[PDB]
Amino acid sequence: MTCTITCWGIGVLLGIMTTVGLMVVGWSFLQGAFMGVLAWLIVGGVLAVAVC
Amino acid sequence: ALLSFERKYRVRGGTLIGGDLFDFWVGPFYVGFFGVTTAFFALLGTILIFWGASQQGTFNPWLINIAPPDLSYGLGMAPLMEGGLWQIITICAIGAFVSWALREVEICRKLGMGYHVPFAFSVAIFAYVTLVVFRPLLMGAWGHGFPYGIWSHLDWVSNTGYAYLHFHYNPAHMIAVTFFFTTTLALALHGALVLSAANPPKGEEVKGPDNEDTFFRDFIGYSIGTLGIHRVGLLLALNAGFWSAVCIIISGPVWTKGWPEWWNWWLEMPIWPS
Amino acid sequence: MEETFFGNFDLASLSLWLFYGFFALLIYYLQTENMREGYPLEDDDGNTAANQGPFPLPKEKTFKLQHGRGELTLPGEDVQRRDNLALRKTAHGNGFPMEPTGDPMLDGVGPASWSKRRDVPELDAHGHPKIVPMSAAEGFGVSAGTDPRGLPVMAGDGEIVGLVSDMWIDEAEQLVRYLEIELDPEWGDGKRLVQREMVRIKSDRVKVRSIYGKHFKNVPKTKSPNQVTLLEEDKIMAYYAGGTLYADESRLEPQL
Amino acid sequence: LSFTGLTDEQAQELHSVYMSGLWLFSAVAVVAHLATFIWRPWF
Amino acid sequence: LSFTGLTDEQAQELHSVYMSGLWLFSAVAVVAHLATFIWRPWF
Amino acid sequence: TGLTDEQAQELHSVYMSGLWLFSAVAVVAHLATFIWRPWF
Amino acid sequence: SKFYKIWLIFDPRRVFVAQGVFLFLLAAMIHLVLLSTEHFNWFELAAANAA
Amino acid sequence: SKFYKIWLIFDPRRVFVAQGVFLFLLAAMIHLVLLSTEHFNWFELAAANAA
Amino acid sequence: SKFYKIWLIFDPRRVFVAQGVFLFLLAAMIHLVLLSTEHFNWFELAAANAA
Amino acid sequence: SKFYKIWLIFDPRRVFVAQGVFLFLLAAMIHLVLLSTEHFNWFELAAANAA
Amino acid sequence: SKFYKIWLIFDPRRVFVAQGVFLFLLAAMIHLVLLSTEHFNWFELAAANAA
Amino acid sequence: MSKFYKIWLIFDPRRVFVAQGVFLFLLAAMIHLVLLSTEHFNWFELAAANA
Amino acid sequence: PRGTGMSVPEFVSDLDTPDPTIEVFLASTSDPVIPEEGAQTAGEAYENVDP
Amino acid sequence: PEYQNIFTQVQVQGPAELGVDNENNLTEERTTGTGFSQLIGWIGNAQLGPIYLGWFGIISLVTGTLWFNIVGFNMLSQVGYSIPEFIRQLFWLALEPPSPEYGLRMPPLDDGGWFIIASFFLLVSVISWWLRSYQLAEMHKMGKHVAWAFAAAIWLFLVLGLFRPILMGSWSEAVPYGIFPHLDWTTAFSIRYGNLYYNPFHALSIVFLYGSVLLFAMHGATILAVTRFGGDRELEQIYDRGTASERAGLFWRWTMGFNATMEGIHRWAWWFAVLTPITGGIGILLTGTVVDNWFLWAVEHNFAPDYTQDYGYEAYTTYDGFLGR
Ligand code: BCL
Ligand code: BCL
Ligand SMILES: CC[C@H]1c2cc3[nH]c4c(c3C)C(=O)[C@H](C(=O)OC)c4c3nc(cc4[nH]c(cc(n2)[C@@H]1C)c(C(C)=O)c4C)[C@@H](C)[C@@H]3CCC(=O)OC/C=C(\C)CCC[C@H](C)CCC[C@H](C)CCCC(C)C
Ligand SMILES: CC[C@H]1c2cc3[nH]c4c(c3C)C(=O)[C@H](C(=O)OC)c4c3nc(cc4[nH]c(cc(n2)[C@@H]1C)c(C(C)=O)c4C)[C@@H](C)[C@@H]3CCC(=O)OC/C=C(\C)CCC[C@H](C)CCC[C@H](C)CCCC(C)C
Ligand SMILES: COC(C)(C)C(=O)/C=C/C(C)=C/C=C/C(C)=C/C=C/C(C)=C/C=C/C=C(C)/C=C/C=C(\C)CC/C=C(/C)CCC=C(C)C
Ligand SMILES: COC(C)(C)C(=O)/C=C/C(C)=C/C=C/C(C)=C/C=C/C(C)=C/C=C/C=C(C)/C=C/C=C(\C)CC/C=C(\C)CCC=C(C)C
Ligand SMILES: COC(C)(C)C(=O)/C=C/C(C)=C/C=C/C(C)=C/C=C/C(C)=C/C=C/C=C(C)/C=C/C=C(\C)CC/C=C(\C)CCC=C(C)C
Ligand SMILES: COC(C)(C)C(=O)/C=C/C(C)=C/C=C/C(C)=C/C=C/C(C)=C/C=C/C=C(C)/C=C/C=C(\C)CC/C=C(\C)CCC=C(C)C
Ligand SMILES: COC(C)(C)C(=O)/C=C/C(C)=C/C=C/C(C)=C/C=C/C(C)=C\C=C\C=C(C)\C=C\C=C(\C)CC/C=C(\C)CCC=C(C)C
Ligand SMILES: COC(C)(C)C(=O)\C=C/C(C)=C/C=C/C(C)=C/C=C/C(C)=C/C=C\C=C(C)\C=C\C=C(\C)CC/C=C(/C)CCC=C(C)C
Ligand SMILES: [Fe+3]
Repeated sequence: MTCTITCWGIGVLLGIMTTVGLMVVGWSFLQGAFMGVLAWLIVGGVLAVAVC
Repeated sequence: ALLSFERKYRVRGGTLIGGDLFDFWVGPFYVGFFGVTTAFFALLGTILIFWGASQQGTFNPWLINIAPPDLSYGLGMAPLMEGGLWQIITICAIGAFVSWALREVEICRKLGMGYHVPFAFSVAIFAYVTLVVFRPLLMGAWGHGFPYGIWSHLDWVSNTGYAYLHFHYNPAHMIAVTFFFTTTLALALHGALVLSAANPPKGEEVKGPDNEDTFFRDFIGYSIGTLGIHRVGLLLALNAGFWSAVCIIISGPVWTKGWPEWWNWWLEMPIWPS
Repeated sequence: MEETFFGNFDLASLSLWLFYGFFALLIYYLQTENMREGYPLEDDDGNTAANQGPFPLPKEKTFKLQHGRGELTLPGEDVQRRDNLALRKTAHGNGFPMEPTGDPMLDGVGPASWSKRRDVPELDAHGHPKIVPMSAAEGFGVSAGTDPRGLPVMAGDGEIVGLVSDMWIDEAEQLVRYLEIELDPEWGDGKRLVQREMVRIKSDRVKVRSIYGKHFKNVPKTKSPNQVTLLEEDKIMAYYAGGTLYADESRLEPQL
Repeated sequence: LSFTGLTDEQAQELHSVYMSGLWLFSAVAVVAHLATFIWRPWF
Repeated sequence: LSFTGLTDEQAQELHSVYMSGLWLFSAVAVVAHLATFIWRPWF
Repeated sequence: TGLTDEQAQELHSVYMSGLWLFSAVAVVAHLATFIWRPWF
Repeated sequence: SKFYKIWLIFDPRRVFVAQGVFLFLLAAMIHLVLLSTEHFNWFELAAANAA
Repeated sequence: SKFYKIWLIFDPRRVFVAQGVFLFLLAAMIHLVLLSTEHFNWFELAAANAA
Repeated sequence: SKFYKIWLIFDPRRVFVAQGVFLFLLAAMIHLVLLSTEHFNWFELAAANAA
Repeated sequence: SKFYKIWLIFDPRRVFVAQGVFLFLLAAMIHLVLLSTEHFNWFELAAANAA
Repeated sequence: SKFYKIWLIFDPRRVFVAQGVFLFLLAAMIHLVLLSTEHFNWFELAAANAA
Repeated sequence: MSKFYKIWLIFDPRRVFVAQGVFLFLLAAMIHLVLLSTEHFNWFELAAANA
Repeated sequence: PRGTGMSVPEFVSDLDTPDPTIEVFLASTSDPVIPEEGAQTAGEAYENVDP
Repeated sequence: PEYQNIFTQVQVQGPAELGVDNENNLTEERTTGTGFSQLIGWIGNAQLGPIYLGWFGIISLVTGTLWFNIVGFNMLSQVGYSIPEFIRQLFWLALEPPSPEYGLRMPPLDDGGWFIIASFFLLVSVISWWLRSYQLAEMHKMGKHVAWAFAAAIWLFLVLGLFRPILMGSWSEAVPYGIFPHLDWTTAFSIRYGNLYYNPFHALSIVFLYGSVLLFAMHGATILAVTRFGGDRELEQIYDRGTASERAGLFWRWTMGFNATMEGIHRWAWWFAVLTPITGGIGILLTGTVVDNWFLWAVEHNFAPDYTQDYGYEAYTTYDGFLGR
């Protein structure tokens, strides 16, 4: 691999960034985490397929 | 006694501690250093249960109940008949479980096989440890552990479940329960394939791995394989043990309100129109 | 119905006791079905043991093996029994470990012990041998992960004992089974098989920790380079696992 | 040079058609946004 | 000497570009920080 | 697979040069922080 | 200008599929946020008018 | 100046996809951040501006 | 002045990807930290300044 | 003080990555504890100084 | 213009089924959106008109 | 319009006929169920209400 | 009873936080005034006072 | 450390395996469309092979969709065709069973009438899938253990929604078609009939449910521990026992005094999993039809624990003491 894991690692980092970003602008930790989980699955999944 | 093939495997060595001082077999059981400690802890714990049962007034296995101390005692030791016996049996139980897992390490080291079983048992130990010491430690009292009774420890589960007003809504309980119903799903189908292939209709040849590989391919459109089912199978059951440990360690130390109230994050999201 | 048959023995209580009888019969059935191999018990000296257990041996069941390999009744004489084992009893009584009389990995005793399986290759549905090298396999190639072919092989003591020339695959299940090792002349002479489950594949090398550099020259070989029999399979796999205890005295001696 | 095994001449042909479609899609959007701004301005 | 295959002169050429990129990134960062300090100082 | 004597000679010199450069900024930063807001 | 060389790198069929999915999802999202707002919800504005 | 050598390290096909995904998500996130604020939300301002 | 030998140890592809991810994550983290504070929150300052 | 003999037994790839991560984690931790305190929090102090 | 080249890139069989499911799902979705509004629910309006 | 017969070159008549048949019935059952859910077009309720 | 699991978990931070309206009532309540023998009543002092 | 066989470290992909065939001519109804997923290939086999679509499979798939659609169309119509509200309340909406006032008669469509129709298609869909499992095993010339194990699961499935409501004389005893609602039904069912913990068959089903996960963790770990001896090829280990079966047996013989064979492990595996819904089906069938209160049943049969301590919080602490004031 060495690229799918990196893309997966990029997605989870973006998910954490989107998690704290929503908390700063309001929202809640649980609501922000779900979007972070969603961002990790979507962006990480898209990257794992779009770029290899 | 031995088996028809056991003699060539009963070799000296493979111990973690104690060497050949304890390296022998009693009957079929392997006795190690941790088989000695297992015998001490299991027997002491079992006897103390019946000693507590004697003073409790009943020897009925259903009605035997060694309960933890009151929440007022905190994390300190309690009088042995005011909940202190439960604390000693817990120490004996933890010592027996850890010794049992470590004894399995010596057994599988002597057989030159992987340590998957002692690791998998350690998850079961962790599920027990998070129930009897970790969760009581976080909640500040030994009285939060489950009592040592066949039916008495069901009342603890029922009360702890309703301590959060509907325990099915626990998100980690949902994940953990989904793993149990699927682990039994995987066990039923995996056990069925091997039995079906090895036991065809009378008068017909037994089948190989290909026939079961193509059966669920014909059945559900995909077969995970002979090796894959054990790999996903251990993971399904380990996740069942791990997530069950999670669902109870977040109930009270991390979440004190009702579990339905947890899902309020999803209901009142900003995206949902009023 | 809400009436008790007698005392407080209702339909719910009747079903509970009916299951107790069924489960007791099921436990007896399940345990006897588990005794088709390994029994009678015998003892350390090899004679039949005085005790045989509460459960009697089950009735013989017959397996109709495929590919014209005859029938098979599990309860009976076991063809996998190994003779002339190189072990001696450390005690005159029972329940004590055996001490190998020579090289445990060479003699195949303990973790290095194999079983006298059939000396024929395992066959898939078609009939040809199940496990074949990728050179013989048609249309097969690496689809994911690190390709171990060409990577050097590192032993348990850090020695480089050669490089992976080919890897054997289970074309029936599309799974990698072994890796051929082209042993260096300083360590070995020809090609040795190592199972995929005892080798960790890194980016630049494949590492097997159970077997030291000096033990590869004694790894069991295959009669032919195009197929491996069940007997050679059992000998090869057992040798590597035997190194987990017999590679050096430190592994055999207690860790604490 | 060409990671898709596609010639330079083909790429220029493909882009010219793609840009023609892009402007047509954008031309509709400009008219669509102009109609929306007249109906309900957001500035 | 090398661990990743790059030669000594290749790394010298690569480092010069990297430092030039690092200085450019730091140059605008200094300008960005200087402007922010005037707008809202934190000292 | 290990370093030679010559290889580690230049590696340590670079590492020390980075050590002093990193420490020199840190010492300056700590002095600036102490003047701005002492903790003693 | 010279952007035509992007197709020497990007697969035309792999990008057109991605562009088609992205463009519709982008269009759907903006239509959804418009409906979320009370000012630009043309369905609610029609309900308010002539009533 | 001679930044063109970054393509000798980064695969142009790999970086272009990553940059395209990053730029849209950054643009979408910033747009959503402005909507979160009560001063730069152009949708809510139009409702207030129209009285 | 001898620091160029760091590239003999680290693969440029691995470090550059790690540096790019770290640099943006650090930059985003500091930006979010400022937005949390009531003083260095330029979104709320514009609202207060306008009012 | 030479002390260059230590580098013979160390892999430069492993120690540099471990040290580089360690320094940033240490630097971030000290910056975080300073922000936790009500005296050395320069973000809160800046608000007090302005007001 | 000359958009016929799209079928050189797209397989006609795969696009036609792709747009078939997309068109119906879009048509069903928009119809449901109308049914969710009081103003545009033609089923509920017939009841009001009859009364 | 008159040249629509070429659609059977792209589409296998066997699988499209099956897909059309399943979709047509599911459409017919769904619309009837939608009508039954309404308070005005439930022909079973109207029959009872008329007696 | 001990071991039954009948307990109510509560965060100490939540426990240390009383009802926010407790001090509101304390700031609005006052001690009663003991009436004297034949004191003036609200019925005669004011008008339109409910009995 | 040593390679734990949890993820395959190298994958090989060859021609797609279309499956075995015999005089039953399986290939007629196979899709002959294969795909390979390298993501699922890390833990298992990577080929998404062709699926045999027969008439039991198609009828089950079609009727299952009708039950799925009828439930979904009702749920969508329950929220007034509001898609955002349907998604938001997706875990909360359901197709509630008929009201108890209708007994076993057909209720109105809005008051459980569509529930019976949706349940009718679900019952046909589930039975058809079981027939497919039975037919596929017969056409593959293997044992019917897959069908027999499925029938055990259907037994609880039939008792929950078909047999017990008929015995109880009311369709209202069925389980609602919802994510949370069948959890609410699960909790309400236990509360209504006393405490289902004290149902011996619920306790028995838990024993086999715990045992199923316990065994299949044990079997999965043991096979992976002996997979270095080709233990994952269990079938070849049954017809010709290798050292993988010997060490796996001797590991458990030396640990707990007894073991199984490579074939006998799956008999333990099959029966523990099969007994989980069989005992559960009996326990549910005896609930309401016979008992109506399980804790009182436990008290009557003298296996409900008795506690001597007090029950109020005032007996252990004070309100001010708990509040720390
Ligand atoms: C009102 C009741 C609430 C409820 C409240 C709780 C509570 C409270 C708990 C659970 C927990 C669990 N619930 Mg719940 N739960 C409810 C409804 C359900 C339903 C259902 C269909 O309705 C299901 C399937 C489950 C399922 C489960 C699993 C997630 C888990 C079970 C324990 C576990 O995993 O093992 C883990 C336990 C172990 C692995 C035991 C370890 C064994 C040791 C190491 C070995 C024992 C050796 C011993 C000495 C025997 C040897 C003697 C002989 C010699 C052999 N719950 C209802 C709604 N649920 C329990 C949990 O998660 O625990 C972690 C938990 O505490
Ligand atoms: C407050 C909650 C009550 C409770 C109320 C109930 C009720 C009510 C029931 C159980 C039952 C069960 N409980 Mg309980 N239970 C509680 C506490 C627990 C605890 C615990 C730790 O506290 C545990 C572990 C359990 C465990 C269990 C299992 C042993 C058992 C389910 C058997 C089975 O496998 O079901 C799995 C079986 C099925 C899911 C049904 C079969 C499904 C069919 C065959 C599949 C059709 C698929 C369908 C078409 C969809 C297909 C879609 C696909 C995508 C294509 N309960 C407390 C007491 N428990 C069941 C029982 O009694 O068994 C005797 C049951 O009905
Ligand atoms: C991955 C998680 C799953 C799991 C796995 C698992 N369990 C395991 C293993 C594995 C992989 C073993 O290898 C090991 C084994 O050998 O099993 C046969 C084991 C094991 N888990 C067991 C049972 C078990 N597993 C359970 C569940 C699970 N374990 C999970 C489903 C449960 C549940 C749900 O409660 C039980 C009861 C045993 C058969 C065995 C452990 C044997 C052991 O510990 O032996 C040493 C101890 C004694 C002989 C007796 C000790 C007595 C004490 C000193 C006193 C009593 C303490 C106890 C708290 C009593 C409480 C009683 C009341 C609660 C009724
Ligand atoms: C009791 C022990 C375990 C068990 C055993 C068990 N279950 C089994 C079996 C066995 C032995 C099978 O052989 C059988 C099987 O085939 O497994 C793969 C099965 C099975 N049990 C299943 C699941 C299952 N198991 C469960 C539990 C368990 N059963 C335990 C874990 C449960 C629970 C917790 O209740 C469930 C839900 C199924 C996966 C499977 C057989 C069900 C089945 O296929 O029924 C026929 C229905 C359909 C084919 C369609 C269903 C509905 C679809 C989701 C609709 C289509 C949606 C799609 C979006 C299309 C939309 C179209 C429209 C837009 C037009
Ligand atoms: C007194 O009364 C007065 C005041 C007069 C009055 O009434 C005021 C009214 C006023 C002002 C009207 C205000 C309304 C307005 C302005 C309506 C908005 C108008 C809109 C929205 C225009 C729609 C057209 C969009 C289409 C139809 C796109 C089609 C898209 C096509 C199909 C492209 C997609 C297809 C592809 C293939 C691309 C994908 C490519 C690849 C896959 C490669
Ligand atoms: C409040 O803010 C919220 C809402 C939060 C928010 O997120 C804001 C939204 C944000 C920030 C999104 C940013 C939007 C962006 C970036 C818009 C991208 C849009 C683009 C780029 C338009 C492409 C159009 C391309 C077409 C449509 C071509 C048509 C192609 C034609 C059809 C040709 C096809 C080819 C052929 C026919 C044959 C060719 C082949 C040969 C010739 C061989
Ligand atoms: C919460 O607490 C708070 C207080 C908030 C907190 O955390 C405080 C922050 C803390 C503690 C972070 C500490 C900051 C640190 C450590 C700063 C690291 C940042 C660094 C070091 C900047 C690198 C810049 C590199 C570039 C941008 C190069 C550009 C490269 C260019 C693009 C050239 C590339 C191309 C080539 C080389 C060509 C190749 C050549 C050949 C092929 C020949
Ligand atoms: C609240 O918590 C509180 C209380 C705060 C707390 O916990 C207190 C903190 C405590 C107790 C921790 C004490 C910290 C300690 C002890 C950390 C020492 C710090 C050190 C050691 C600094 C290293 C700097 C290394 C660099 C920056 C090198 C730069 C050199 C680089 C790497 C370039 C080298 C590369 C080459 C030359 C090229 C390669 C060469 C060849 C290939 C030849
Ligand atoms: C009139 O009133 C006045 C007076 C205004 C007033 O109010 C008083 C205010 C006053 C006095 C201001 C007090 C100043 C303060 C608080 C400023 C602290 C700031 C300090 C002290 C310095 C920071 C500089 C940080 C850098 C720029 C580091 C450079 C490090 C870089 C990032 C390199 C690190 C990375 C590596 C070496 C890589 C190594 C690689 C491997 C290991 C692989
Ligand atoms: C996007 O597409 C659209 C389409 C829009 C959509 O919405 C998609 C659908 C969506 C989202 C619905 C999602 C469905 C959900 C969540 C349902 C979960 C279901 C659950 C948890 C099941 C509980 C267990 C029920 C039992 C245990 C039954 C057993 C009963 C059986 C069936 C016995 C038969 C019963 C009878 C009464 C017989 C009747 C027959 C005669 C009378 C002959
Ligand atoms: Fe198995």
